[PDB]
Amino acid sequence: LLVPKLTASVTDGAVGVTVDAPVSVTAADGVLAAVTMVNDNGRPVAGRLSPDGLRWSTTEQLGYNRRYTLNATALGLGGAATRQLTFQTSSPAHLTMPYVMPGDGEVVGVGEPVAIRFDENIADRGAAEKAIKITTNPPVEGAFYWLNNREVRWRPEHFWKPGTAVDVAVNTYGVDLGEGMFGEDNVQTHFTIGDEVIATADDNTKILTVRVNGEVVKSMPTSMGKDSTPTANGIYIVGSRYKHIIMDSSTYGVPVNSPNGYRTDVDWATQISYSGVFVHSAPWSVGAQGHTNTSHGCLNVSPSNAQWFYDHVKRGDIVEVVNTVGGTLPGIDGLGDWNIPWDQWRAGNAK
Ligand SMILES: *C(=O)[C@@H](C1=N[C@H](C(=O)O)[C@H](SCC(=O)OCCC)[C@@H]1C)[C@@H](C)O
Repeated sequence: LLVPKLTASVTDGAVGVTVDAPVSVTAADGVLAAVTMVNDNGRPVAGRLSPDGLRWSTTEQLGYNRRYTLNATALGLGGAATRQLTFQTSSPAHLTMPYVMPGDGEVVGVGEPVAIRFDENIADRGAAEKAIKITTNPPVEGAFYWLNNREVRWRPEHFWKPGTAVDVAVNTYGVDLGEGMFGEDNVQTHFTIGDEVIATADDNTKILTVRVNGEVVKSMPTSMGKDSTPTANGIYIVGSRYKHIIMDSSTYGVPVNSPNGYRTDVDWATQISYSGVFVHSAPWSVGAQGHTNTSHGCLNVSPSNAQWFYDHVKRGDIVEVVNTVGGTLPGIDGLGDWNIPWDQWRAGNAK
């Protein structure tokens, strides 16, 4: 008769054991009679033994910088076997917490990229991407692209199809993100794509036309950026919306007391770039709207049209500006992702 065999997922004396996966023990030619795992302090980890008694596994999160001791005994018809193993888990120099947008259970527009922002610079971008699992339904090709050292975005080639489920599991706990930086925790979010809403601002007509699934539902006279501070052409993703907000030029780099500086309270503001472009209420320019550009770059519209926009446009909806004397909105603006050519985005920039 054969003596029971014990196999563990870790080796006695191991160091740098990653904590992204459970620790397990398996018996062969017998079953597991006793398994305990204990940290340096003496506290048990505990986990669960399978019903057939063949596999034990931890069931809670294992900690960084721990010395664990595993003790296991297997019993079989042919006798007994016991083993003791001590190992040390990863010791991070730093932890980083990821933050994901959009919010869990949200419904968003067809332009919304998956956004994962880390609170620390990521030295190994590849390791981060590999730890992020995106499920789409219906399935669609997409890719990762970094806007800066901390935030990565994922999107398809073209605007999402309405009705698409998107699931984002950021599995960075126990993952080495480079230079001793490990993930502080896992995060998980899920969202759904809603109606196709695209609003086009044509500088030739100075009308902002809102299309819902192809049909015009609103036509808003607008005043865009005056020639000296023009509105950039391109595709903008709708971000946050505000019943009212103080626009502070210093937020976007420009001292208030300077020529292009400003600090003004405005109503019904919908953000469409990080660089500070908003659709908002502009009572002072209702006579210019539909005729001449007078703003610092914002899409000035009437109070009721700004409120309409606030009520009817959602995060991830699309604003496209065309035929202005500006250039093109930067691809790495923060809400300019769609202006990056697919061949470039798809190639990514992890290295
Ligand atoms: C957008 O253009 C910016 C924001 N909107 C405006 C604007 O009218 O362009 C303000 S300036 C308002 C001002 O100087 O006096 C208040 C009424 C005339 C501000 C510049 C920013 C967020 O891009």
